[PDB]
Amino acid sequence: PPNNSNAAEDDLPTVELQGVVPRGVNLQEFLNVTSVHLFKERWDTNKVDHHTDKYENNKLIVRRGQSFYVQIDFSRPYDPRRDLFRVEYVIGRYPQENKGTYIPVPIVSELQSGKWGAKIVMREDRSVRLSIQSSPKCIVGKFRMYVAVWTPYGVLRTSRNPETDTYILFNPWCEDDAVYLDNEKEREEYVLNDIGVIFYGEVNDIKTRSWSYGQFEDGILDTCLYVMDRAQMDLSGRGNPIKVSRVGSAMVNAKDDEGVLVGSWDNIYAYGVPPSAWTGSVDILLEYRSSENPVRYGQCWVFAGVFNTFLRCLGIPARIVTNYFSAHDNDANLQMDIFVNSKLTKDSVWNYHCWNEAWMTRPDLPVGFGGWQAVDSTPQENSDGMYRCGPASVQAIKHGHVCFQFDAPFVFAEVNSDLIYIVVENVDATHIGKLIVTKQIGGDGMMDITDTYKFQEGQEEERLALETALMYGSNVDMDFEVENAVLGKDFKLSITFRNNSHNRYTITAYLSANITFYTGVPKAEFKKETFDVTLEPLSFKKEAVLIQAGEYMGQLLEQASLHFFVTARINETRDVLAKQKSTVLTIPEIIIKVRGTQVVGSDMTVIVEFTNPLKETLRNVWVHLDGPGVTRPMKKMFREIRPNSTVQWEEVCRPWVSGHRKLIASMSSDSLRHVYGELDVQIQ
Amino acid sequence: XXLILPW
Ligand SMILES: [Ca+2]
Ligand SMILES: [Ca+2]
Ligand SMILES: [Ca+2]
Ligand SMILES: [Cl-]
Repeated sequence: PPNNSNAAEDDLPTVELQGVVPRGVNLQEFLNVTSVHLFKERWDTNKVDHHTDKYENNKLIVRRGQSFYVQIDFSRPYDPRRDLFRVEYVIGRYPQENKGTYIPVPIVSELQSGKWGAKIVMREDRSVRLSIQSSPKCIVGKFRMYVAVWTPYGVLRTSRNPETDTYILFNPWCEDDAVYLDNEKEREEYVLNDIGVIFYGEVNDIKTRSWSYGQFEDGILDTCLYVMDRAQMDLSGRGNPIKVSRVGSAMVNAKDDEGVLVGSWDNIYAYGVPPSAWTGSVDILLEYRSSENPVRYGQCWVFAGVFNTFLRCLGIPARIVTNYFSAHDNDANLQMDIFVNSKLTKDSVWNYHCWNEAWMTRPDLPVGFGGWQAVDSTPQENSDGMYRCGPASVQAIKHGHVCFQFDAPFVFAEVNSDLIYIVVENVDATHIGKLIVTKQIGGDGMMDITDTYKFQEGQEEERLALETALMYGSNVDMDFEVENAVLGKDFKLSITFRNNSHNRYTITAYLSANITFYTGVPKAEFKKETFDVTLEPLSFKKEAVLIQAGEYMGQLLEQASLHFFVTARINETRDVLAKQKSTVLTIPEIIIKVRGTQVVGSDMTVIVEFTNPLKETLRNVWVHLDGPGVTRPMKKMFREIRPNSTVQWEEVCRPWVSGHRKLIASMSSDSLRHVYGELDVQIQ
Repeated sequence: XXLILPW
């Protein structure tokens, strides 16, 4: 029986006796709770540190994967020799522990990374203060809180108390959260800013509409939970931002599901509010909850505004993007078919259309396709039987890898379909998607983001990416490998073509090399090349692309990978061959050891060891040792380090600062450069 | 101000 309503609740017993308990049992032996404090004022550290102090809501609101403080007052002081209790968080009418909807929180000695637990951080008289840590994959919603005391006769639990109901939201500040955004200014704009601007008009007459998202106003968070209940969205999926944003794209429009907003373009808007009269999302959302029926009426920017409120309210970073000359493909062939024969012609173009982007990893897609995902709640085309759209990886759209779910071919057509005047009379390859914009961070100005959706018009890559997309919808094989790729060195990208036919072919291709975060979120393109090659019959040809250290070393970060796209067209047949692969750079190690006591004022020897990882000789090797408070900076030069050879460097020093210190070593030579090692040291 | 622009 589906647990698909946050509003519904089950009734947990307060005296949960087990077996045939004898008359005359004395339960006074056991702890009972006299009071629970959540420290939930909007000035206190829970709501401030969780960035939830702005909600007009008197209950505790926290973000998942981050700890918060509560205090439990007991009937006598908690004594771990004789007493055992746990906190419980419960959601829905049919909670189940294996579905994440009944959450036991054990009292533990030390919090464990990523795991639910509560640590006692203070005991005074009858009270214990707990640091409670939630899982960064926690279901998002409004949970009921209980304290459960375990006895030989069963569990004794606190009564239902709506005043301790606790909202747990997505956490863009938590590095283990799927919606993690590592930039504070972007978090303020895309999560915490409750007003914004939606661009409209025409390419050469750009206008701006202010919009009040109002995600912190009284009732709005509860309405967003209500929207998911009205979707009959299983609670177990509400911790997954892919599922939340996709449900949101269906539910913000009224089609199919009694969603929030009824679309109309008829210039009359009978018995409703005309789409151009709204100036924000709050009135719409609150009317949906109070009337429990769709609100009339909206168009693209109103849908986007309300969808933006939904996403930001729940904690998914989100923004509104505007596409000038936005194509509406009606037959999913990824082009505008213009016959004007108004009866045969179904496809159309809007002066502008706008939709939302929501920020998240895509663990269902290969690494490289996380980050901004296009989601669209304006009804246009059905997606798997419902008016919804996305999340579509913007990075997948750019390279035409529209095979990756969801609805990427449609969004591609919106931003870059060709106009085909049809016998084919004429082709316009540059009209659709002339400019794509979103509000800038920290101002009302316009940010051009066209380049995130597509390559520049006129460039060969824009052609090659479009043919890839149409292919995803000659007897030549294409593959590529990265030859022995070591951090700090140039390396080769080897593209091989195998021609099994008797035909001579010409090939036009591009290469895109990108840095990617460990979670699969794209960071930056650092190399882009187009090239042409001739392919003799019955032959194999390898095309080696040199990737110099300078091209990527400036944009790396911890556990980053490299993401390569290669797309080649066989010109005589127009066949497309498109591959994408990621690789992790082999990382040279530098080992730091310390010998002797590490006391502030006595001498300790630091040993820096480095092994040449290459089959080539390193020359003019500079090793540096850094360690504020531990050593003045020092340097060692090695003229030559032979292949697979190890050098060792001993450096005496006397620390000037006690406590947890750090040693950092660096190595740079004429080829391999900027490889590091580190060691934490405690200085007694 | 969405409007379909005729071809
Ligand atoms: Ca709908
Ligand atoms: Ca079409
Ligand atoms: Ca184009
Ligand atoms: Cl609708």
